[PDB]
Amino acid sequence: NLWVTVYYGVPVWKEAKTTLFCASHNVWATHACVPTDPNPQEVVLENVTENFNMWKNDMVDQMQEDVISIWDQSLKPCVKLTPLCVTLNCTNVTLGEIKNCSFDITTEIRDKTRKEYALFYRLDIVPLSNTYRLINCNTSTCTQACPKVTFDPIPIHYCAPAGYAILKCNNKTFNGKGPCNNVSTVQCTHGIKPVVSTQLLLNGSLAEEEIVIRSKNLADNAKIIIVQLNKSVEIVCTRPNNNTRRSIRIGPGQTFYATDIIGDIRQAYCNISGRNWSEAVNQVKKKLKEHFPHKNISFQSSSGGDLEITTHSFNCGGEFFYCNTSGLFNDTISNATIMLPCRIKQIINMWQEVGKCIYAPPIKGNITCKSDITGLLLLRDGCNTANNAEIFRPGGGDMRDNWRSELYKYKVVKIEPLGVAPTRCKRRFLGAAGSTMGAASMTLTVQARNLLSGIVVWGIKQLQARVLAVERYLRDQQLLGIWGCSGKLICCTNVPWNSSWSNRNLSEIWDNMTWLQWDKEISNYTQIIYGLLEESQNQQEKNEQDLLAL
Amino acid sequence: NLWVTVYYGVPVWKEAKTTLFCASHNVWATHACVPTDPNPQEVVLENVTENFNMWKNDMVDQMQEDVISIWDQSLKPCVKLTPLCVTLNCTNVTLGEIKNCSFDITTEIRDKTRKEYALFYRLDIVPLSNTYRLINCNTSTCTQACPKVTFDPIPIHYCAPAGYAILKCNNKTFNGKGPCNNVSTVQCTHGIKPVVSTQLLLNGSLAEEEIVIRSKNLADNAKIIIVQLNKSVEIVCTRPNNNTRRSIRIGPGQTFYATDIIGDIRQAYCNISGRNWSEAVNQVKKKLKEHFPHKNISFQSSSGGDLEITTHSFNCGGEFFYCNTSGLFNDTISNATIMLPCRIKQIINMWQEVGKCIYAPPIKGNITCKSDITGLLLLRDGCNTANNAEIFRPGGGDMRDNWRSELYKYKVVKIEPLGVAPTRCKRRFLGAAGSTMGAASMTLTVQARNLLSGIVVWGIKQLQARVLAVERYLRDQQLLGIWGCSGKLICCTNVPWNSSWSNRNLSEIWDNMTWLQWDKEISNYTQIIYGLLEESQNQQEKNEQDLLAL
Amino acid sequence: QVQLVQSGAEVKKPGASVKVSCKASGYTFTGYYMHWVRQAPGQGLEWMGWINPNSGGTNYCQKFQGRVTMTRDTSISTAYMELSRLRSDDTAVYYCARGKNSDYNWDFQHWGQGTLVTV
Amino acid sequence: EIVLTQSPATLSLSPGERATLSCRASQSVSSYLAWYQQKPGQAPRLLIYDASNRATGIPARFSGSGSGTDFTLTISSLEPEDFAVYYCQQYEFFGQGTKL
Ligand SMILES: *[C@@H]1O[C@H](CO)[C@@H](O[C@@H]2O[C@H](CO)[C@@H](O[C@@H]3O[C@H](CO[C@H]4O[C@H](CO)[C@@H](O)[C@H](O[C@H]5O[C@H](CO)[C@@H](O)[C@H](O)[C@@H]5O)[C@@H]4O)[C@@H](O)[C@H](O[C@H]4O[C@H](CO)[C@@H](O)[C@H](O)[C@@H]4O[C@H]4O[C@H](CO)[C@@H](O)[C@H](O)[C@@H]4O)[C@@H]3O)[C@H](O)[C@H]2NC(C)=O)[C@H](O)[C@H]1NC(C)=O
Ligand SMILES: *[C@@H]1O[C@H](CO)[C@@H](O[C@@H]2O[C@H](CO)[C@@H](O[C@@H]3O[C@H](CO[C@H]4O[C@H](CO)[C@@H](O)[C@H](O[C@H]5O[C@H](CO)[C@@H](O)[C@H](O)[C@@H]5O)[C@@H]4O)[C@@H](O)[C@H](O[C@H]4O[C@H](CO)[C@@H](O)[C@H](O)[C@@H]4O[C@H]4O[C@H](CO)[C@@H](O)[C@H](O)[C@@H]4O)[C@@H]3O)[C@H](O)[C@H]2NC(C)=O)[C@H](O)[C@H]1NC(C)=O
Ligand SMILES: *[C@@H]1O[C@H](CO)[C@@H](O[C@@H]2O[C@H](CO)[C@@H](O[C@@H]3O[C@H](CO[C@H]4O[C@H](CO)[C@@H](O)[C@H](O[C@H]5O[C@H](CO)[C@@H](O)[C@H](O)[C@@H]5O)[C@@H]4O)[C@@H](O)[C@H](O[C@H]4O[C@H](CO)[C@@H](O)[C@H](O)[C@@H]4O)[C@@H]3O)[C@H](O)[C@H]2NC(C)=O)[C@H](O)[C@H]1NC(C)=O
Ligand SMILES: *[C@@H]1O[C@H](CO)[C@@H](O[C@@H]2O[C@H](CO)[C@@H](O[C@@H]3O[C@H](CO[C@H]4O[C@H](CO)[C@@H](O)[C@H](O[C@H]5O[C@H](CO)[C@@H](O)[C@H](O)[C@@H]5O)[C@@H]4O)[C@@H](O)[C@H](O[C@H]4O[C@H](CO)[C@@H](O)[C@H](O)[C@@H]4O)[C@@H]3O)[C@H](O)[C@H]2NC(C)=O)[C@H](O)[C@H]1NC(C)=O
Ligand SMILES: *[C@@H]1O[C@H](CO)[C@@H](O[C@@H]2O[C@H](CO)[C@@H](O[C@@H]3O[C@H](CO)[C@@H](O)[C@H](O)[C@@H]3O)[C@H](O)[C@H]2NC(C)=O)[C@H](O)[C@H]1NC(C)=O
Ligand SMILES: *[C@@H]1O[C@H](CO)[C@@H](O[C@@H]2O[C@H](CO)[C@@H](O[C@@H]3O[C@H](CO)[C@@H](O)[C@H](O)[C@@H]3O)[C@H](O)[C@H]2NC(C)=O)[C@H](O)[C@H]1NC(C)=O
Ligand SMILES: *[C@@H]1O[C@H](CO)[C@@H](O[C@@H]2O[C@H](CO)[C@@H](O)[C@H](O)[C@H]2NC(C)=O)[C@H](O)[C@H]1NC(C)=O
Ligand SMILES: *[C@@H]1O[C@H](CO)[C@@H](O[C@@H]2O[C@H](CO)[C@@H](O)[C@H](O)[C@H]2NC(C)=O)[C@H](O)[C@H]1NC(C)=O
Ligand SMILES: *[C@@H]1O[C@H](CO)[C@@H](O[C@@H]2O[C@H](CO)[C@@H](O)[C@H](O)[C@H]2NC(C)=O)[C@H](O)[C@H]1NC(C)=O
Ligand SMILES: *[C@@H]1O[C@H](CO)[C@@H](O[C@@H]2O[C@H](CO)[C@@H](O)[C@H](O)[C@H]2NC(C)=O)[C@H](O)[C@H]1NC(C)=O
Ligand SMILES: *[C@@H]1O[C@H](CO)[C@@H](O[C@@H]2O[C@H](CO)[C@@H](O)[C@H](O)[C@H]2NC(C)=O)[C@H](O)[C@H]1NC(C)=O
Ligand SMILES: *[C@@H]1O[C@H](CO)[C@@H](O)[C@H](O)[C@H]1NC(C)=O
Ligand SMILES: *[C@@H]1O[C@H](CO)[C@@H](O)[C@H](O)[C@H]1NC(C)=O
Ligand SMILES: *[C@@H]1O[C@H](CO)[C@@H](O)[C@H](O)[C@H]1NC(C)=O
Ligand SMILES: *[C@@H]1O[C@H](CO)[C@@H](O)[C@H](O)[C@H]1NC(C)=O
Ligand SMILES: *[C@@H]1O[C@H](CO)[C@@H](O)[C@H](O)[C@H]1NC(C)=O
Ligand SMILES: *[C@@H]1O[C@H](CO)[C@@H](O)[C@H](O)[C@H]1NC(C)=O
Ligand SMILES: *[C@@H]1O[C@H](CO)[C@@H](O)[C@H](O)[C@H]1NC(C)=O
Ligand SMILES: *[C@@H]1O[C@H](CO)[C@@H](O)[C@H](O)[C@H]1NC(C)=O
Repeated sequence: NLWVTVYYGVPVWKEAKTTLFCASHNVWATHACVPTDPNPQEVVLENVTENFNMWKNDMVDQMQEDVISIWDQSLKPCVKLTPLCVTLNCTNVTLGEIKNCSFDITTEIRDKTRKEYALFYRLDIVPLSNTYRLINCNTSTCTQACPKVTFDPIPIHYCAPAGYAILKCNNKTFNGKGPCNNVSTVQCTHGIKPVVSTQLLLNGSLAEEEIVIRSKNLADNAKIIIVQLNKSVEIVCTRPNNNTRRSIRIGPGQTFYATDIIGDIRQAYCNISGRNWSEAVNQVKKKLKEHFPHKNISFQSSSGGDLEITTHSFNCGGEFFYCNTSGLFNDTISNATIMLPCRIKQIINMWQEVGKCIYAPPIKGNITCKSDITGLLLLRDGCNTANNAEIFRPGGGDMRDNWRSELYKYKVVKIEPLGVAPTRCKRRFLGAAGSTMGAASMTLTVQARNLLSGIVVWGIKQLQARVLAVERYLRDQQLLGIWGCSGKLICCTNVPWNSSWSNRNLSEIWDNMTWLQWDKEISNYTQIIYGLLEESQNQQEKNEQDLLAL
Repeated sequence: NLWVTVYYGVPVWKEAKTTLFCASHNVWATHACVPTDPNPQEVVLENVTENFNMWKNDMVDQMQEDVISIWDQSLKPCVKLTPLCVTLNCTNVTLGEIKNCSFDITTEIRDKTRKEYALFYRLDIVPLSNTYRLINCNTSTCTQACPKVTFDPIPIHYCAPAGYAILKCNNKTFNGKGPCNNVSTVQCTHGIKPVVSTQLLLNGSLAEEEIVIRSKNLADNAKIIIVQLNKSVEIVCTRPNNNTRRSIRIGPGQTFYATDIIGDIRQAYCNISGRNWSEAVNQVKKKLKEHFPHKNISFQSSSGGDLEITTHSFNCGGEFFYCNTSGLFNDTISNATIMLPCRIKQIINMWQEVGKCIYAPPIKGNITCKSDITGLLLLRDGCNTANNAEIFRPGGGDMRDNWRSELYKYKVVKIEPLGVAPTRCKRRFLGAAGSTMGAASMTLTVQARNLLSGIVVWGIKQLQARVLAVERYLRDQQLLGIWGCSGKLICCTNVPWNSSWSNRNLSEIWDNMTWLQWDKEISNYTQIIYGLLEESQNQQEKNEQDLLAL
Repeated sequence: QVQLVQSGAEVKKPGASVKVSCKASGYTFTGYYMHWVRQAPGQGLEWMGWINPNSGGTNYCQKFQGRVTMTRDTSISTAYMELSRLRSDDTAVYYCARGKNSDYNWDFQHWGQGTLVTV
Repeated sequence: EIVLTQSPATLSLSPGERATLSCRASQSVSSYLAWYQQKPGQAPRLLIYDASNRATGIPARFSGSGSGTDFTLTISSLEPEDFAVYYCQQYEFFGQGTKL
């Protein structure tokens, strides 16, 4: 008859919530990250169909926390602009977006003060009949970004700790929700750029097959629709001004950087080819129509909200600014290049954190950024018109949706190497997932050997991960030891197989079924078997002592 | 003859000094604590008599540090009342305990100031002929408790890390010092409330059998006597006033909360039934008499000291206040409910930490607290009177004695699973503690399996604990491996038993003695045996190589 | 090293009150209890009481209850004792003392010079 | 209460000799005793504590022992410098002491 046999290193897994670590004086690519692995091993799991859900992927929330945590830490040692909150006597420089302001500054010696001046943008100034104050003075103290930092969105690779694995959905037309017949396993993600933006997603990944439109629920007009493009659209933005910096000493080793202007003033703007955009829009509308088969499609401007939403926000590698994209989110489009006007802020409120504020220093000389539009965020108007037309608008604001637009292909699971199966006996990477239980047993070492030390503000995470990996490893080894199966990969025991545990044919089990399928059926009695196994060894130990005593 | 045999998983332990972890935006029940275990396993260790000493229990000191560490961290991000230290021009509101004070406040703009007013209690004000200052301005800067915190004494459960165990003394009449014939083992303590109080201990645990009076040494009049009651006494305290709060902006995102009054003013007080108290007092005096068999007993008021000692201090879930309990610590008691007057402080000095200070915000509306007196702290007057009467007074101040009054039933020990015994052979939870060496060997797995991962400002402690558990585990496993006893629970060796190690009968050893008793006798040669065992394996290894070479 | 420095001798009239200071140095003032004991002029020593600087808590010998009081000022590491309703029999040298260990604090290892008070 | 009695009240001794001083109590106090040396015009000085341990700066020749209710101080190789008053103490309770 059949007996219990223990297998260690079987290719099965379950959804898990763990912590991933960062693989590369940048603001994001900090010194605490590890070197990347230049050769990812995309092992194809043929005959394995995993189900993914980008809308419940904890990786996104983890990413969000990571980005913020780093940001805050990076600006920790930077100058706090406390003494800046003084009476501002301002005049003019019709592009009157810049005001020349004078104020009283406290010198190195507390007993002494003097006059000083700086150029500020109207957007950063609040009327207090020509006296003003800095906008932040009634909310919090803005921290001046340290003069020697880099805000370039250097791509970050996420890697799993030993015992865990990252699955990829390689189905180029996957909607981000459902089965992925085309699935592979990797140790790390690719390099994803921490691009902070709204409306139009820049410097992201392009679709590999076609334009894909995905959402949590198209029937829910309170949710955002994410569209990923296959063909990129070039957009170039520039700030054609002599923003000469000035160094103002506001304390004992604390320098404030003020803006100055040498020449004249021209508004910043973006340049996007009309013909290009038009084509892209037409293509997107077509795909939308497929979901909304008997209606017209119209693109309009933002319904309203904070500047950060109504306009296109992005970091041009320098000073942050916002552009008016009403010329793009439209139905009437010209072939000629479209110029979009923009405005610049010195005082920036990151994300949606109240009380958080940073001040950006001026960059001497002009700036020009060449970037690609890779996708965008749209929302649909509620209700329905007799005109049988649906209206879509730009939106965003929650950076999690930006991260979600890149990490949607990844899923994190934990490997459960210990399995039990019925056999006819009595005692005395992960590619095998697609193989049958029998054949899969020939790769137990290949898998098991990589469940311990595969790894060889981020510091604490790496340390925690290391400990966890050890705990799990030892736990399993302890069990194998107790059951008298130490050092074995396939261990036949002295416990008989139950009839209530399975009614499957032995041949089907080993020749047809895979370990994943088996687990889902036999797991019902996991603890039952373990208990019996422990009792068996106890019996054996006393029997050995009995014999030894002779 | 007899030979050395190694046993792994034997039920023995020794006193140890380790770190316990917390099991549950509360000030104490922080996010860093783990979920509790709803089903403690009080395993009774029959025939085991452990000795406890509440006066040397490190758990108490650990608790003290925990409470403070959390407190400090919790108030870290809260507003520092620096700018408050200005000239105070005060007038009257005979209950003249509240003064209306005006002062100069610096506005959001550093260049601008204005007039402002607030109500303060006399106790928080120091004369500087009607000009005052805040009491703390010459000591430290008080931190205003964040407006969104909770000071409710949510009970905390202490749990041991793997390899350690917590013993309980279940003897209802245990004095807190000596043998506990009634002893059990648990994984975690019960939920103990972090109640900060003096004199009368509120919301604590009640005696299960009778009123118990315990002390380190009754002959030492410099020590505190702790009495635990079986029958609780209800006490209700209230602050019947319209303490309407006002929000004053004292900086860039910094709001100070001032007190205001809408109606009239009435002193706070506590209500305690006279008859109830009288009965409790009589009972306590009786028990004291047992220790002091030929003398009278008198209860008097505090001899003097800081307000925190002379009066009854406690947190009413809101604003801290102190009550005059001279009406309770007396020999003349009325049946009628006794009203005890109290005074309220806004500025509180926590514990006895100099330089530490917090400011409590006003609570809009009145407050009433219903609580039970569960025990109290008394001290005895030194010397002796010809009147043959002893006088006891209220006291306290060192919170450690409050914690000590709850944790006195617990003891922390470490398990030493490795044991050695003489047998007639040659090679080639914790309930067993009450069992003989022979029988106890049948539960080695039950114990051993829980000495690795039984666990599955607090963060670092949990991480440290995890590592320690691993270190100990591996150490022992390494030894078993070296001695050629890997994977075994009972391993017969090739080393003969010495005559100098023991003169006990083999039968007595296995049939009568327990592992605890054995350890205390055989430990004398622990290292001696280990050395020999290592040499044995070395001999075996070279012998195997010799044979293999053939 | 450590030391206790007491005020100089004092003479009061019967019925009056006397205040005696004791400055401590060389150690944490709040580390230990301060004890007061008086040496009778040709007889054994009589313990008065002690104070705990951490909270100002006190314990007086019963026979002096209502006559003697004690306090402290941590800012200057100085203890104070006061005796009211002075009598001729109160003539003695009042000593300022500290114990060796925080556990058993009756081991008066450290003493001041003593302050002679009479009527 | 505790009442401590010592004897002999006075001892006329010579240099080089050895002598001991008794101390009794009506109640058992285990070993929580102390002995103090007292010289004219001088502050009290701790000599022995725990009825076994020498105080700092105290020569080995100064010792003592006892248990429960019967204790004794022992001083060997007596010197002229030992001609002082010695007190027995338990908690706040002081004895009468003896003079050498
Ligand atoms: C989507 O992705 C695209 C790219 O894929 C992003 O566009 C990129 O954005 C970055 C960041 O702004 C651009 O790099 C920056 O370019 C500045 C212009 O350089 C030119 O003029 C200077 C003037 O003398 C020349 O020297 C330069 O020539 C040198 O660099 C080129 C680069 O390939 C070489 O080929 C040449 O051989 C030369 O080596 C160019 O002609 C440039 O000034 C700036 O450099 C500063 O910042 C970098 C940050 O990494 C520092 O390493 C560097 O040392 C400089 O910083 C120092 O000097 C400043 C001066 O005051 C100090 O303030 C600093 O503290 C520090 O001392 C940087 O190189 C990049 O060119 C651009 N690429 C394209 C194609 O647009 C998009 O922005 C991105 N989208 C979004 C939204 O981010
Ligand atoms: C020994 O133990 C005993 C208990 O075993 C302790 O006594 C307890 O102490 C706590 C803390 O003070 C008491 O809870 C507090 O009670 C306040 C009074 O509530 C009543 O009036 C309000 C007015 O509208 C009603 O709404 C309430 O009804 C609701 O609550 C009762 C409770 O059972 C329910 O049964 C009802 O169905 C209602 O749900 C009552 O009639 C109460 O206001 C206060 O609530 C604030 O604080 C809690 C803290 O955990 C917050 O969760 C809560 O949201 C409130 O805080 C918000 O609002 C305030 C208002 O300004 C803001 O400032 C805050 O920032 C926040 O926004 C709380 O519930 C408890 O009742 C009391 N029990 C007894 C029997 O006395 C002893 O104190 C303890 N001894 C010592 C020394 O601690
Ligand atoms: C900290 O400091 C910040 C400073 O910005 C405070 O935020 C400001 O709070 C005040 C308080 O109400 C806000 O005033 C209200 O503003 C709304 C809208 O006006 C703004 O947004 C419009 C967008 O559609 C924009 O067009 C406006 O610009 C025009 O008007 C200004 C005004 O002079 C003019 O200068 C411009 O050139 C433009 O002409 C402007 O940006 C306004 O509708 C409110 O008035 C309504 O409500 C009042 C209340 O009863 C009523 O009496 C009025 O008749 C009317 O119904 C009101 O003016 C101010 O807008 C906030 N700032 C911003 C940028 O929004 C913040 O509150 C401070 N913190 C704290 C804790 O105080
Ligand atoms: C930081 O700021 C704090 C402010 O509190 C400082 O602490 C204060 O230090 C001074 C310095 O000595 C203390 O003054 C002494 O106070 C004692 C006792 O008085 C207090 O306690 C009494 C309790 O029994 C209480 O009754 C008193 O209240 C009465 O008297 C006040 C005084 O006007 C009156 O307003 C009340 O209505 C009551 O009538 C009071 O609370 C006092 O005895 C001292 O005087 C003696 O010593 C001097 C010194 O030679 C001598 O000249 C006198 O004749 C007398 O012998 C003295 O007044 C003050 O009490 C401390 N505050 C508190 C609350 O105790 C702290 O020191 C500052 N830090 C630093 C580093 O400076
Ligand atoms: C990006 O994805 C979009 C998805 O819609 C692609 O749109 C494709 O556009 C072509 C032409 O407008 C559509 O018609 C095709 O024309 C060729 C002409 O020879 C014909 O052979 C095809 O059978 C088809 O008729 C095509 O249907 C349309 N795609 C879909 C799914 O409808 C767009 O071309 C993609 N761009 C890139 C660069 O991949
Ligand atoms: C809490 O503990 C105290 C401990 O003293 C208990 O006191 C007990 O009080 C009763 C009555 O005052 C004492 O006398 C008993 O009376 C009953 C009456 O039927 C009698 O049967 C008993 O034999 C006894 O005489 C009792 O001796 C006393 N306890 C002791 C140890 O002396 C108090 O009752 C306890 N309260 C509760 C609620 O448990
Ligand atoms: C990628 O996933 C999509 C679905 O997310 C698959 O689309 C299926 O296409 C077939 C073609 O006829 C349809 O019958 C199915 O109903 C589609 N699925 C859904 C959910 O609509 C697509 O085939 C997948 N591509 C690959 C290569 O696996
Ligand atoms: C958005 O589209 C509308 C039309 O769909 C644009 O309105 C046209 O603007 C041009 C010049 O700006 C006029 O000559 C046309 O007559 C307008 N159309 C109508 C029907 O009046 C509108 O300008 C577009 N918005 C942007 C920013 O380009
Ligand atoms: C995925 O399923 C296919 C279809 O059954 C497997 O291909 C068979 O593999 C067995 C293995 O010896 C061959 O005997 C069959 O002839 C194969 N059939 C075909 C149509 O090729 C494939 O091996 C499965 N994948 C894995 C990893 O086992
Ligand atoms: C403490 O107890 C004493 C008596 O033991 C109380 O003194 C009595 O107080 C009442 C009224 O307050 C007087 O009528 C009695 O005559 C007093 N007794 C004596 C002997 O004079 C004292 O009041 C009690 N303290 C408190 C706060 O109640
Ligand atoms: C605690 O001691 C009692 C008394 O010896 C033990 O009870 C004995 O257990 C043996 C075990 O087989 C029995 O044969 C005896 O008859 C029992 N005696 C009595 C009076 O019951 C008890 O087992 C001990 N506890 C443990 C855990 O062994
Ligand atoms: C969609 O737009 C086309 C454009 O000509 C129009 O003919 C068609 O009727 C519209 N659909 C609906 C439902 O109106
Ligand atoms: C570009 O010009 C062609 C000319 O026929 C026209 O059909 C097309 O719609 C124009 N596109 C835009 C975006 O103006
Ligand atoms: C195991 O075998 C026994 C044999 O009678 C049977 O009763 C039981 O239901 C089987 N299954 C389990 C889970 O025990
Ligand atoms: C046993 O299998 C059934 C199958 O649906 C499942 O619902 C049930 O929860 C399983 N029981 C256990 C203990 O796994
Ligand atoms: C104790 O108090 C009672 C009360 O009447 C009294 O009779 C008894 O004598 C007192 N005990 C002593 C020793 O005085
Ligand atoms: C309560 O009244 C009774 C009446 O006989 C009296 O004996 C008792 O002592 C009184 N108790 C108090 C506390 O007043
Ligand atoms: C062990 O046996 C030897 C044998 O002669 C003996 O000398 C020795 O004292 C015994 N004990 C120890 C601790 O070695
Ligand atoms: C040997 O046993 C005696 C028994 O009292 C003990 O004092 C001594 O310290 C022990 N030696 C060792 C090395 O354990």
